[PDB]
Amino acid sequence: KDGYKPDVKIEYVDETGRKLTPKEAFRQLSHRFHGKGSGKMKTERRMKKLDEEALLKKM
RNA sequence: AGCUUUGCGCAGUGGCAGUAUCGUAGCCAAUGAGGUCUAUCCGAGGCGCGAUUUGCUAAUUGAAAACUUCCCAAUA
Repeated sequence: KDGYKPDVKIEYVDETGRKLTPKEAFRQLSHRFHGKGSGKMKTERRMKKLDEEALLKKM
């Protein structure tokens, strides 16, 4: 061994940069495994939730 | 001529909602169902059935919780 301490800290942060929740991370992993994404209503709900969260974070 | 009584039906408001609201279809019942007051007084409900139906929205779980295609790659 060369001799050092591992500087490893891995995570699952979405491509948008937001750190996916463990439930959200499991949902993303299951979507990737099943090869199927969110539906139209799911997309609308996600967009509304993201917009509300962004507006709350604004002020 | 203006108002108004039983008020009715429409629309708005307030409140109530398991004891209640109603059908009650089973039964008695304006040809009296019921009693400590009132008994030579009072006079229309009670026993049993079943629910409180119409829609919208958020969320919640799930891999997907639904409304007409889809994951992909250098560009335009």
